[PDB]
Amino acid sequence: MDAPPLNEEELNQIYNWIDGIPLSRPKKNITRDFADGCMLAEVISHYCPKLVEVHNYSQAHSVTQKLYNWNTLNQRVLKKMGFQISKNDIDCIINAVPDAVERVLKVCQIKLDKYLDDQKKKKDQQQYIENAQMMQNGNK
Amino acid sequence: SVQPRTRLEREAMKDKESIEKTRINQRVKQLLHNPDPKSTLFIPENQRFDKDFSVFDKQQRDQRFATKEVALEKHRIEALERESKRWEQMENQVNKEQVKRQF
Amino acid sequence: MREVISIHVGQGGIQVGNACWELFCLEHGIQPDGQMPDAFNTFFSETGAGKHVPRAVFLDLEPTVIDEVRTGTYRQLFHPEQLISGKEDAANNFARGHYTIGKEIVDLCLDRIRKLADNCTGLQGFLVFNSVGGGTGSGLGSLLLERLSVDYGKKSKLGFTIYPSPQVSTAVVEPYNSILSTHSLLEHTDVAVMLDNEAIYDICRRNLDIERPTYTNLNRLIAQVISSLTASLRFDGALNVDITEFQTNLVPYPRIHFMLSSYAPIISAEKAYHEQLSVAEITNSAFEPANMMAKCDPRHGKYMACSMMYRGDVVPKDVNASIATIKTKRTIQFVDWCPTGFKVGINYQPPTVVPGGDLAKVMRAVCMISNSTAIAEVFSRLDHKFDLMYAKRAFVHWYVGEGMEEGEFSEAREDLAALEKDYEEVGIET
Amino acid sequence: MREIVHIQGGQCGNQIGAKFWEVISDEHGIDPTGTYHGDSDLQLERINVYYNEATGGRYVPRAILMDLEPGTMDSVRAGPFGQLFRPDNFVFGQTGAGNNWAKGHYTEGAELIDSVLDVVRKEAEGCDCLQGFQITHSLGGGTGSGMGTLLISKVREEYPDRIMETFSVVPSPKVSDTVVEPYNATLSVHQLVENADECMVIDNEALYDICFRTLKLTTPTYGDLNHLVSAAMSGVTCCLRFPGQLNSDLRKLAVNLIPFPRLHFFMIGFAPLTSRGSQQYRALTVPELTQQMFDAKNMMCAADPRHGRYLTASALFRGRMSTKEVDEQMLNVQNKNSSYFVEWIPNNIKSSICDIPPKGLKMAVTFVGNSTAIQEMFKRVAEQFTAMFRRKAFLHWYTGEGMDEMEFTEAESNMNDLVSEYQQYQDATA
Ligand SMILES: Nc1nc2c(ncn2[C@@H]2O[C@H](COP(=O)(O)OP(=O)(O)OP(=O)(O)O)[C@@H](O)[C@H]2O)c(=O)[nH]1
Ligand SMILES: Nc1nc2c(ncn2[C@@H]2O[C@H](COP(=O)(O)OP(=O)(O)O)[C@@H](O)[C@H]2O)c(=O)[nH]1
Ligand SMILES: [Mg+2]
Repeated sequence: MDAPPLNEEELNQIYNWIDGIPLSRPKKNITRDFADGCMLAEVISHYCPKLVEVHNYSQAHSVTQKLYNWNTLNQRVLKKMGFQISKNDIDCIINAVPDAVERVLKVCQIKLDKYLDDQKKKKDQQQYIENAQMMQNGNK
Repeated sequence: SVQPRTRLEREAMKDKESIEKTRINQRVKQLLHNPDPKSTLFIPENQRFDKDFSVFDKQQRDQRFATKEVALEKHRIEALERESKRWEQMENQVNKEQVKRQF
Repeated sequence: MREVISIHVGQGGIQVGNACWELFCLEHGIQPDGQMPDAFNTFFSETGAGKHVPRAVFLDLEPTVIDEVRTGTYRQLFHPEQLISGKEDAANNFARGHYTIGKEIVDLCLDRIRKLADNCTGLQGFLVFNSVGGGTGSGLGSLLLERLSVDYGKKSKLGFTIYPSPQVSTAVVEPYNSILSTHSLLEHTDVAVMLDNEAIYDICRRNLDIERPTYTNLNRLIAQVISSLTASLRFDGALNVDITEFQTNLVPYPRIHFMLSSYAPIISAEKAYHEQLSVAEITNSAFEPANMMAKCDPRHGKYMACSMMYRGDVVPKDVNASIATIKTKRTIQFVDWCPTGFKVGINYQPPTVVPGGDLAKVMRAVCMISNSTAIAEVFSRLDHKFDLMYAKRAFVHWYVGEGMEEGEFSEAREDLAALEKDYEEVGIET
Repeated sequence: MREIVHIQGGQCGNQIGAKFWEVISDEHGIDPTGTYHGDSDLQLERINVYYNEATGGRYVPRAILMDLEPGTMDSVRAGPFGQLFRPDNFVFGQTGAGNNWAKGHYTEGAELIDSVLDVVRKEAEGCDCLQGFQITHSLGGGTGSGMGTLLISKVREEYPDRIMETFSVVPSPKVSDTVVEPYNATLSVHQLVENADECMVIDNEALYDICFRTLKLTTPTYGDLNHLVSAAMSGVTCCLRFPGQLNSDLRKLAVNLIPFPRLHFFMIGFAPLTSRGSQQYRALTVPELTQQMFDAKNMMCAADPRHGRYLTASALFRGRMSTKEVDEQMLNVQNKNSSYFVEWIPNNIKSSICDIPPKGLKMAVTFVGNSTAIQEMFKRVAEQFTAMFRRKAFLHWYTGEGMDEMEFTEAESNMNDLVSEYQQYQDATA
């Protein structure tokens, strides 16, 4: 995902957004603290608890386990939100390359807001259909 | 343990030029079916038919373990020998000091 | 007055049958000649004076393995005319062993099955072994299961199938016949146990410390699992379990009966006795994801029900004290609609050791049969492998020309999609 | 059971067979007088695959030798192991073809072939269960490339369900010994694709390159090339004559290596091959075998296998070895070379293990891989054919015996279509 580098204002917005979320562990270095994919799973679970099984993502120092966590998150969660992270971007994140996680967090934020709006519209439409069917059965 | 003998044993050195002298002194192929007996590849024709990796591996595995066990006992003994000499030498030093004092 | 009949078809099936039949003969004291120098009745039958005959039948179209069996040390044990052999191999073609050459052999096998069944009076059920990634194995297993399901009806049949590994494979066409055989046994077998080779290779490497294993080492572990499963029928125990007491405890719904197994402890005599092998540590090792007998991660899914067998000098209170600890852990979570999910069995006979083998002699052991939601990954990856080649219709001409119709591939794909949807539908909380 | 008969034609095929049968007899311990003098029991269990039994206890090969001139068979009889062949199977004409394809396929080869077909029918009708036929012939000669290919069609018309093998030597442009090689090569390739179930191309240039570079012997002769070809030929059917962990007959290879019915042109190679002076340095291990097996210079064809992508591959290991190592090495050779393996068919390497190694060697491997790099040979053959045909050079010799230029045009068009549709799958993506 060749996303442009984030400006300082966009970085501050992402950090404030992430600090508004009650995560299981205090943040000290976002680039390192997200490198295992566990904190991104918690961030998504806060808004979409039925979408993410956080227990499938164990805290990880090894490259192999970080890569497993990220591939699992990318296939099971992010794909359902209508985006996927590239292998190269995953490799940048697990190595704590600067700006790599912040770009992914920005894309995740935008995709999460859109996903929540689409879930709300589906509920409102389903409730309208259920109410319309109840009014037809009352006449029968 | 670096070591040398007495002065008499070396006996070459009182202004020796022998070392200089020594420098002066110097002035349809069928090899597929016929691998050499020495080589690893050669399996005897008579034994060509044991067909079990299982039994063979178990005996081989047992042997591979055993060499390591004897090796461990030997290397540890060498470790013990440096330490024993040092312990002995410190004790020896005390005896020796004692010996000179008595002399 | 309780009996069971084991069916061995294909090269892998026969090679694991040999492995289990050294172990049973050793465990009941019967010499390889069949002569003893009342628990034998489950697997054997008395001939009136002397030898015992196994309640097993060996099937294969390719004669090499049967000929090897009929000349080894066990030539005197098996009845000469229950080792049914063909002439022409199916050659990894599923359509061959289901439509062309298996039909002419299946009648003799069914006659042998009838002749063995009329002798039994308390027949508990059938056991069947077959490596799935082969022509004759999968095809004949499918045909035999389909014939037995209508000849006998409600009798229970158990299948110890060996699915291909995620990435390691010996053939190139095994996804096709694996998918077709899964289609066939989905609606025809009561229990199916996962047995892929890669997980057992890792088990041997990590625990047994063997760097060059062969198939015999794998088959011995499978034989030990079978013996642990069937010990409760032929030995006295404080908490017995029968074969018929499974679909009431491990199978929530008729479609879902694929589960994966594990065994503990697995350790060599060189370092076994240095540690005490308490029941708590063995029951912890049995639940470790790395000790699954199939290469699947249980951390990726929920548990549905766990049936786990002990044998040796284990005391029930120690078992309960260890089930509580497992319920405590946060990394193992059960499905919402199942408050208790454990079925426990305790037997007194310790596992028997085979001379020259890998495993050592121990007084306690545990074998677990666990049904979990995480099994859908193997179906998904096999489906992905199948789709890649079915997109271009590769290797299909080898199947269409053996009597199979073109549309038969699609409906197996639809049934796998249905199974994957069902596994997702069950695992969601209410 | 499941045995095959041997049929050879032409001088090159006769010389190949004269060493193939010597190698087989030495493997089974049969003296040149037809008397068994072997050491192991397994040497006699499956001898019915290639040898028949006659009164007096001696064995006779079921080989059929045909040529349009009597010299080569009158010479092979005086060589070692020449007495094994039954005198009745020798059929020959009095005229010869003179490297003219038309004479060996229309005028002279048509009248003679009835007698050889009579003995072929006698041999096939009698045998217990037929597996198939294997054919050795050269595409650079007239009588061979004509009569052999017409015999292929005649055999296929009568036994449509059996399997057919052909080991074909194609004329390379580097070492050319006949000026009319392109004509009878192009005409033969047209008929060979329509009837042969399997085809294995062998080039004299690649054999000279191997002998000069790997064995490093000073003066290669036809005896060394024949010995290498014979070892490669024997390696394919080894597990059909000996027990093993995973038996795999010819039909199983046919299922797993041919994705589409018209793509059945393989190139092979044999390992290990070491010089006399370095046979003591090397240590025989599975990694050492597999690194030489996939080596580009080790292929029996001048085609460069890193100029294309493998559709599938096969390996037939010999000797007693662990299967886990074989599978992991096959996986490793496929992960490190993902660029040279087609991506829409996963797990495209087949492996097999036979517990009986060659006499004198502890481990051996035979490699059969279906690759897209074979297009280069047909490209150069067609290039020479169209360079020579545009001037109608040497055309009158062929047209004076009832043949016309239309059959040349159709052959060229079909060969070019084969070349195109063989590479069509090289650029195919999922
Ligand atoms: N666990 C285990 N698996 C085996 C063994 N032998 C073969 N297999 C598996 O079986 C698969 C192929 O089927 P096979 O059993 O070898 O052959 P088959 O079932 O008789 O089918 P055919 O090829 O038609 O003869 C391979 O992919 C192997 O993984 C074995 O001894 N142990
Ligand atoms: N390997 C091998 N190849 C040979 C031998 N003799 C001839 N050839 C090849 O066969 C080709 C000629 O074929 P030819 O003898 O005319 O076949 P024929 O027309 O059927 O008799 C030459 O290009 C040679 O490379 C041999 O003894 N061994
Ligand atoms: Mg088989």
